[PDB]
Amino acid sequence: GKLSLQDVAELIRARACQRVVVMVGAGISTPSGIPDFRSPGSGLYSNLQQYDLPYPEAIFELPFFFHNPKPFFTLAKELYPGNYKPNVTHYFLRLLHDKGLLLRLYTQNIDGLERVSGIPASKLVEAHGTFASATCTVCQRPFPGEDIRADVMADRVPRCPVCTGVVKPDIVFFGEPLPQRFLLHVVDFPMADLLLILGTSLEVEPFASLTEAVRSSVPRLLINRDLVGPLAWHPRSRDVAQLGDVVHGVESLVELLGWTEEMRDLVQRETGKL
Amino acid sequence: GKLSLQDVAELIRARACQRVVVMVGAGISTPSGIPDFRSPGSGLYSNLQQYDLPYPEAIFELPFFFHNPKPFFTLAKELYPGNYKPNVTHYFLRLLHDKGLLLRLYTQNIDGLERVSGIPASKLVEAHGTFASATCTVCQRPFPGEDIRADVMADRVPRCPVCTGVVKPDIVFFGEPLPQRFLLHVVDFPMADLLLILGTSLEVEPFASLTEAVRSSVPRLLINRDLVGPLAWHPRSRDVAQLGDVVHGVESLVELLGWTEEMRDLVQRETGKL
Amino acid sequence: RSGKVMR
Amino acid sequence: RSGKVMR
Ligand SMILES: [Zn+2]
Ligand SMILES: [Zn+2]
Repeated sequence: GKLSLQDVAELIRARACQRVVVMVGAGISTPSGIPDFRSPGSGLYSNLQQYDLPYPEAIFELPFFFHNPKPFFTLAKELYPGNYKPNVTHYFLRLLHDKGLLLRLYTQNIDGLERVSGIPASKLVEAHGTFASATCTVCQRPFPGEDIRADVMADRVPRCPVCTGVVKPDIVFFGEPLPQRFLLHVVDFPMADLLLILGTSLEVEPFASLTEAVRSSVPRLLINRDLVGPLAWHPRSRDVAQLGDVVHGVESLVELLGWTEEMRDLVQRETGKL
Repeated sequence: GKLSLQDVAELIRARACQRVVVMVGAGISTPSGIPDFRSPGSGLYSNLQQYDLPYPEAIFELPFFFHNPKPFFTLAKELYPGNYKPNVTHYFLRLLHDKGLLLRLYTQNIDGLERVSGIPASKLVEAHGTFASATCTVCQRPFPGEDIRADVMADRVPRCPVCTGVVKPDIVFFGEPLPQRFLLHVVDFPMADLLLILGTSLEVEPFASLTEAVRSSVPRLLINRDLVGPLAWHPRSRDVAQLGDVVHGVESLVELLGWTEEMRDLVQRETGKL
Repeated sequence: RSGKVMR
Repeated sequence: RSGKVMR
């Protein structure tokens, strides 16, 4: 301490760290061109203007949703599977999995790009939910995401074929508990020997607090624009902050690991398949 | 097998059963005069007529609530603490606790009568929530139940003093996970050496499924009008069904246990304190 | 499923 | 608390 990025890379290369837990947020997906709905200059922002939302978070609040589900469904249509592709940061995580290093990847993102990059569902915790499935808000019948796709793409609010209630994608709204898969953290975090935090400001609970659940000996590597949350006001001696652009931090780590050419080959072959 | 009610009583009197888990539903509270909101002949039913609910369960459904919280708040006003008192069945459970037999009492009821009868919160799992606390539906600020009492009693929808959102009592609505305290069942049920099920038709999940979580050797005593749910289609050899009026079944068990005079003294002294 | 539902 | 909330 302080450890450097190169030290963390050597810990991995020497097989001193064998079980990596990863936490990711919106910063890993901006490079795929996913618009920040809350910032001017995207089709999504402009499409949301007509609704004059009181504030951006209302898009994931139940009282607002029931009053008018159209803004949320504007976002759903943009983020529904097939529109965006994973980028280098996702394929780095996929390569990490393929090399036997991934214990679990916890994501706050709802773009589904981790599964699209080919990481097994069993290795993933989609902590803020998924568009792969949906639930009637009235009768609780579950539906595959594909079942409401036609309505979503046509700007029709999806209705339940049994009771006519609004059918909502399984995205976690504020105030709702995270999906039960989130409870894997109880066993996963004490088992981790390295924590990687990529592209997140750690502003949402209870996801953010996971950073404290690894053992005091376990290095915590942050690759992010700045120092954030519990990492910023709860510094440990084995914390490494690689502050900067997320993709550049990943590219640096990948080169230190010795994986550059392999990563490039993987990315070329994968994107073609999409 | 089949065991009788008298056999279960002897198991308790001989201290062969020392750790009782209890599950209760609406049948234990009808004797306190709590109206079934979904049946003609009560002030509550009549007060709910003006809203012409499509069906009774809508009172605990979020889409309906947000569309019109007034029916739910009509129910809240009726059930808010201080209106109803516990009856003999609650005081039987209180006496069970006082005699060192209660591992945990799981209730589907939201009338709060278990805590009013003097059973410690630590022994209780209020699985369908409580009017003792409330949460802003928009900003998630918690409030003591007492903070919204004035509005509830005056038929005003309680609004949040910080963001003006509707403040909703912590009652579990359909589709919502049960409170995290419900997870005590994971440890409690395997630890139980007797399961008592009182006054419930076991029609709501995931509460109903708890009946299967005790060990195959553990007797399951049902005191209820009829045979219900997993007990009815998943009979075990140590199941006892005391079918009949709930209070009469309790009074019979109490007499077999040898607790009648003590129970009567307890009830007299407790109700006075209210 | 985690949710309260009628059986 | 169980709920998703901004910190
Ligand atoms: Zn439905
Ligand atoms: Zn509020």
